[PDB]
Amino acid sequence: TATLRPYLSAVRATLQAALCLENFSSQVVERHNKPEVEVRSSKELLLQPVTISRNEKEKVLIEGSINSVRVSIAVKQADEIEKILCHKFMRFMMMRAENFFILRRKPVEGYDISFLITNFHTEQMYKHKLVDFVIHFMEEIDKEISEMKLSVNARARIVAEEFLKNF
Amino acid sequence: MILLEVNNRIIEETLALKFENAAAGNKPEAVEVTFADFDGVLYHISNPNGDKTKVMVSISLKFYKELQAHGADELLKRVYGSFLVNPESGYNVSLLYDLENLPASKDSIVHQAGMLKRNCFASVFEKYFQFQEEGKEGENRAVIHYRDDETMYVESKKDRVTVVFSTVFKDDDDVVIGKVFMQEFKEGRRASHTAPQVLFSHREPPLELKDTDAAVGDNIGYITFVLFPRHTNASARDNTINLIHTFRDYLHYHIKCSKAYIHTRMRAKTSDFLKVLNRARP
Amino acid sequence: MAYHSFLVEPISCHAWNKDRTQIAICPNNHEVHIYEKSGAKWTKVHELKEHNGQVTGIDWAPESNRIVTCGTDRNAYVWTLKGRTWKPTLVILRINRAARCVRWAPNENKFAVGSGSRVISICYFEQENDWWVCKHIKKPIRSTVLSLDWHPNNVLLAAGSCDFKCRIFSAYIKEVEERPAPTPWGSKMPFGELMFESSSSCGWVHGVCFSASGSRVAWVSHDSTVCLADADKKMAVATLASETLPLLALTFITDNSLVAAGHDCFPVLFTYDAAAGMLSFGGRLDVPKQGLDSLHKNSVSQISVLSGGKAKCSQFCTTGMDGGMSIWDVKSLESALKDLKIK
Amino acid sequence: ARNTLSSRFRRVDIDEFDENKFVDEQEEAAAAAAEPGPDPSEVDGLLRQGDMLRAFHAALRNSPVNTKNQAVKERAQGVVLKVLTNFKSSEIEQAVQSLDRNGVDLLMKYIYKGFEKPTENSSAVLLQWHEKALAVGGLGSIIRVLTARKTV
Amino acid sequence: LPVELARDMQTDTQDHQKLCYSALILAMVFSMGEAVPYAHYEHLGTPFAQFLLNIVEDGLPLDTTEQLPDLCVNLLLALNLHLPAADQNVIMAALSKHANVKIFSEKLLLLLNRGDDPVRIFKHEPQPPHSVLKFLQDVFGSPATAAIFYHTDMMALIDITVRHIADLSPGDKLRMEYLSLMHAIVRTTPYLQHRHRLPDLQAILRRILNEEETSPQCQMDRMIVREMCKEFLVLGEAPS
Repeated sequence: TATLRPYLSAVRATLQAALCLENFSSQVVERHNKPEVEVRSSKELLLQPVTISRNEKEKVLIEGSINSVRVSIAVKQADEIEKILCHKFMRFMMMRAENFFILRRKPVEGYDISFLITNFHTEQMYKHKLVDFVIHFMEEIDKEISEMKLSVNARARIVAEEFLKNF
Repeated sequence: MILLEVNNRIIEETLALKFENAAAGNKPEAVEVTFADFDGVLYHISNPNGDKTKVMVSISLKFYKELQAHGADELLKRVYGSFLVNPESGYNVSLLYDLENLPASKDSIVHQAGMLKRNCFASVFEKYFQFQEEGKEGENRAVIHYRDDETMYVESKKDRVTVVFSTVFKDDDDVVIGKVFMQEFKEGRRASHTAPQVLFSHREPPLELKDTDAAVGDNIGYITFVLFPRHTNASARDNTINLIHTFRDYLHYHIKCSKAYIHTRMRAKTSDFLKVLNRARP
Repeated sequence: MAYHSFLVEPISCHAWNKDRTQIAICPNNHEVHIYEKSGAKWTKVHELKEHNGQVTGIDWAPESNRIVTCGTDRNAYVWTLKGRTWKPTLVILRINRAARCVRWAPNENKFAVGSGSRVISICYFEQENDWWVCKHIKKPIRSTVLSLDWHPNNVLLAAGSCDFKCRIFSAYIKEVEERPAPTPWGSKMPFGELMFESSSSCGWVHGVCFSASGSRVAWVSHDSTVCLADADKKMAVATLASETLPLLALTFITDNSLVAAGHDCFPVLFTYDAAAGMLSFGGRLDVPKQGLDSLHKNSVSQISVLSGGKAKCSQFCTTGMDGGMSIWDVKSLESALKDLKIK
Repeated sequence: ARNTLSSRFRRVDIDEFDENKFVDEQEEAAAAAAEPGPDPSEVDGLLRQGDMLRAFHAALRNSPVNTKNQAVKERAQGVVLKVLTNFKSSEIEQAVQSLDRNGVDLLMKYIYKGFEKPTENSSAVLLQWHEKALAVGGLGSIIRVLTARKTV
Repeated sequence: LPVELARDMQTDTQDHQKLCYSALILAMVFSMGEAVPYAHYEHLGTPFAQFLLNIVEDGLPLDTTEQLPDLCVNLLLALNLHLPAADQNVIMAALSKHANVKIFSEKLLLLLNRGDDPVRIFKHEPQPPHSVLKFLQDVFGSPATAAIFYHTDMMALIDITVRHIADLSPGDKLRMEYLSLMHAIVRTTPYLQHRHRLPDLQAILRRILNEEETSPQCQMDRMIVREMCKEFLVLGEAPS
């Protein structure tokens, strides 16, 4: 309940700060190359978590590292019919996580979706476009739910007419 | 398929196979089939005593004591007539169709065999629909337990017939969508002006039934149907009953099928986002 | 201000020969591809294929013409050009984890490898068995080592680690060199002696370079804090916290000025005044190009000095994750930026 | 297929009892006595008279970074976060521009801590603060929040 | 021209292409909001709107691709641009006369959820107002036209309007439109009986009053909020 322009302006700046990444071979297993933010074996390689928030419900969590970033997001869910449609939408977005290369197949606890960005994505993909996908997501998700709430309500009328019309 | 069919496929499919084989002169083939329908129904088609010329369509409704009352034992007889015989064991009703003594024009007895569940429910409506036409008020309501955790209360008055469903939504994702579907049945008289009035009390029952040992809960739902005499008259009571005994299943059919509409639409929006990411792929 | 895109994927490491006629990149794989400068073109002449893993550090000894590699496979290989092909020569590092950096010594009698095994391996030659045996320096260190640079005495060694520190060690090997001369860093320089340990404990040390005099050392960190220690001034440290993304590699172009580059995708300059005792931002070097506004379209991981040495450099090279290698001409930047000054 | 031998040895985790685990350092001198932090009466008496810009510097002068205790840190956060929330939106650029570099970085640390647990309108303000401190300090200010091993 | 197209469309409904282009050109020329002669309202008045609503709701048989409803919507939005004083509006008399509109209302919200002006095809200055909000401000300028929305749709309209008031930044031109739209809903609907999203609304208006911006536009927003809270006090109370 603040405004949308500064929120995405803060998140966009923190992301550029946290996508300063490089390759890093492991120091606990012989020749592994993992994202240290997920395994969390080496505390020194884990930067601080930082949070951003318009309000209590909406917020973002950037857990950075030397070779990984984790961007958990919480979306606003005013009513129950919006909690449902957001829960399904992420499931159908996680199911195609091999195509969203920066995506986690499950979300962080307390959040609705979570991204994961390794040092191989910045080398291959355009670092500044990945940010624009996270930001484009955060401002379109509210529109793509109400468009479904309106689509459920429109369906419920036809299902009523097609029953009462026959009387 | 928006509207549910009232006549079972397996009966119309099975009998017409026998009836078309015998009337073609071919020999009869045996049969032993158990199956089901909505509302806890259980059918059984069989050759009684091994006689492959006779087929016996039985059915095992629970709550049939509630239907033997209201005079359903007479309603079913006025339709099938000779075909109705003593009940098979464990089953409440039993027809019998003789393959060597078939009449021509078999599509009528077949189509009436599929409607056996309908012809059983059709008594409690025809009784109360007549009370309004006769002006009889003060009679007792009809409590029918069409499922173990649900109930159907009927009642008649001077100008209307009131039909109630004490349905139940297992999941909490269903009771949320259910409020949406029922909140539009209430406004259904905006398009269809002749249509019946509908109401919806989420947890608690209405005032007509609070005395009647009704159930309350965060998942139950009480759904009313006000039927005026342009529905309950002789020319429309058949098509009215053909819809009212399928409402509980019509509602849940479209809650489960609305999820598929949602799923169908999120697989697309997910592919719209995925075009934005591939901008990052060189 | 050239830019030759060798490929689209990163270039983990690079090294030049003496003549600056050939270059040895690692195109994000297990191979070392040696390219030669044919006129205004680049042609590949050799490919070294012995590693079971990705390469992280390369150095080319100018006189002996002996290339040394280090990779994630816990290996190193010393290459000698026999006829027309390069042949390796085995190394015994004795590390349980992967390697991250390597630098030849000035006198080309040893090299030092920094690894994720929380050690540094000082390697020298053994003709008794044709091996290169190694000795370890792992007394204070507690995590991976990212960068190294040799003092001009061919003994002292600086090392930037992920322990947030830039220690300095004495890599004295009795079998191959006599005891060194003293230095303002200290006289007691046996094998494995911590001379100077920085004070800051925030950010990972990505790059380290010694000064041509040997009395000044600077180090870059992920905290966007360049630093510089002066031994003449009792090992006092001067920081300059930046207001942009971090840097990943530095080098002394002169005894006073430096050049750094990293995640900001361009080089910059840093000036030191021992009179005042601080560093100052010498401005961005490359002009904003007429989204990114430079030649390197991704980060930069390694910077090197082609012409003029660290005493006074005329050309330096940048090598980045964008599969590119950009040569710079120092005086051309002095001219193209009349405001720019190199102290 | 399936195995039919005792495979319980693979369940116990021996890596917990390890000697090579990282150990970060702390200020020994602060464990005995902690930094007192910005005293409330100092800042508050400057807030009664409305001198916000001086109560501002009084809160950033003292900061218990070297303290291992969390309550004095929490008390310190509530003090400065109480101060930033009472500012006038036009006065913030006047205040941020006064600070030196090392105060802008400490400010942005406290800002990213206010986003953790917000009140009704604690965050619409901090986003305005975030805009100004970024205009002065740039992305390098945020990086000294991520790399900071010692919380505010 | 607009009188012959509006006369050929009501008469020659067989030709599908001519009916679809006629409805496009009519939206082009009415896009700018300029007024018109009074004589145009013999064929562009209320009977022409009922013709367009019957198409939006019921459609035509010859419309196989179903382009025409989304063109007869964009046209109604454009006729209502130059039309002031919703009580004197010819279109609103069409809605209040129609038996039941649902498809026209469903489509107005799918345009408001995104804030897209389908009438604004051309990049010509002076840019006229927002055709959708101009419409809904005029719908809720009278209680006869407000009851067209089903219950489930009004609650979706309040969820959207509230979301835009907050997500919009100060100094924007549209924020006062959503505010004037919201002020119109409270008057002409029983919003104070169900109070959907009232707490989230109360917190947003207190914010807008406590905003220290000084642009003229931002003072027009605060000027509306005070009138809104003054008229209906319960929008000024603290969220509880």
